Amino acid sequence: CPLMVKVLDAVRGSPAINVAMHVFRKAADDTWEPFASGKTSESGELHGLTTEEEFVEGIYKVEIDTKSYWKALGISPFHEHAEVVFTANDSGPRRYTIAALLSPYSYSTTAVVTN
Amino acid sequence: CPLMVKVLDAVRGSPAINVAMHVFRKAADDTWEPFASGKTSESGELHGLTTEEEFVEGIYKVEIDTKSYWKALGISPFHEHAEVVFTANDSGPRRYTIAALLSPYSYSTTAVVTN
Amino acid sequence: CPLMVKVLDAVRGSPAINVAMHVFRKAADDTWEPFASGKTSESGELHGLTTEEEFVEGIYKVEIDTKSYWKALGISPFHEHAEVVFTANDSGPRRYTIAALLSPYSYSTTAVVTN
Amino acid sequence: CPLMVKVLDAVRGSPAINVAMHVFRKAADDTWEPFASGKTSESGELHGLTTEEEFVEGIYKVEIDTKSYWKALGISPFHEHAEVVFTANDSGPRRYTIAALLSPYSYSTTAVVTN
Ligand SMILES: O=C(O)c1ccc2nc(-c3cc(Cl)cc(Cl)c3)oc2c1
Ligand SMILES: O=C(O)c1ccc2nc(-c3cc(Cl)cc(Cl)c3)oc2c1
Repeated sequence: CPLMVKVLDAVRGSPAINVAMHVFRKAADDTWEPFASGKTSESGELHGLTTEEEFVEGIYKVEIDTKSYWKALGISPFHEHAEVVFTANDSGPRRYTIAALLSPYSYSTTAVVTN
Repeated sequence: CPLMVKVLDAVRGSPAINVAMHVFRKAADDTWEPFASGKTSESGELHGLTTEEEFVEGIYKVEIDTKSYWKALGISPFHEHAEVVFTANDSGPRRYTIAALLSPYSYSTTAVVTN
Repeated sequence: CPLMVKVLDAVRGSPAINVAMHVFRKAADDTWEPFASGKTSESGELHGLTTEEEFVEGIYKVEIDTKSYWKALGISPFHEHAEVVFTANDSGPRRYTIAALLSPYSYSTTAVVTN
Repeated sequence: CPLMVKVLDAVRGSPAINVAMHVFRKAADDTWEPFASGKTSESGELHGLTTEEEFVEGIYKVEIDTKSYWKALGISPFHEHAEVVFTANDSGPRRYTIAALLSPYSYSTTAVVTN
């Protein structure tokens, strides 16, 4: 699993469950092409987005649908979504975890890149 | 001043100075139209992006060019930029402060919205 | 003003108003001695805690009473308080802004240190 | 495992390895009594701090030695340590994960409390 996403909720103190997300890869014409998508599990995780063969170097965007998550909880949010845009770089063996911590008017995101 | 941006550096413990950013507004055709741009001052603030008249209801995107900021400090960071996407002025005019706190592999953002 | 505190609320998207906090300074006997206290204003800021003369070198602790803040908003939060412990003025006088961003189960803090 | 700690590094984009931490429980005389301690693993985790029988309701403090972590990396940090102070409450079956994301001048912490 070269790419996985972990989403946490700072209001409930829990994983953020059933959060939809879309992953895009930047194409040659500078447009965002759909690459992978899914919904977070009961543990706030989304595994199986891609494979080592498919996940080549390039610029990727992970769009997390935070607005729909907060609306389903009956809480007024600020953001339309949270976006994480990064370049995947082959240095040596790398596994990427994108983590996000959500609040109605704020979000934080970090990357955990390991061998 | 209805839209202000404050950027802080979590490595140095300082305002993030000379950070470029571009603001876009979603048009009727679902494309991102350029709206305003500028760079942060010595206090890490960017003022005067727009006016109460021009800042109508809409979906806005603030793209903070964090990769250029870190590269100039000798750090190869994870993200291409930090993006803040939100609906503005849909319940009438509000004043928005978008704040961002930057690290090489992480960022946080929050909004302060006043009437 | 050599020591200022700014507190924001990530649920409401507003300054965190009327937040109490207590500042302590470590004494020679390794105990926390009371140093200053106050509460945040309508802008979420607390100014005038100390003076350049009184704010000598030392280890300081800023204890922000976040549990009382959330309880008054109808939220039973996770933390008792948010604590910020740091050495100040060990390379000469500096001006410190301690910022905190609050959610019911999370908090973030940063410092802006200027000469 | 009723209590575990996850520490991440926002400068390196990695787990924070070999971070020492101390857990204390508030005693009747309002003093902090040592309860458990250890150092984070290669995954930034610290497991086996306590057991379900020992981890009773009370006020706990997790002190993360961030200063020594940054000094070992040759980076000047702001904080002496990061403190997380909370009440453990029996509602139903609960497992607590305290997570922290570290930068030299900032830290963020959240709680993930699950069944
Ligand atoms: O000193 C001021 O005036 C000032 C203004 C805006 C501010 N936003 C923060 C802040 C933002 C994020 Cl996203 C996370 C954290 Cl920990 C802190 O600190 C501020 C300080
Ligand atoms: O319990 C786990 O396994 C687990 C994994 C990844 C995690 N990422 C965080 C985290 C992320 C941000 Cl952006 C801000 C903060 Cl305060 C915390 O906490 C985690 C916990």
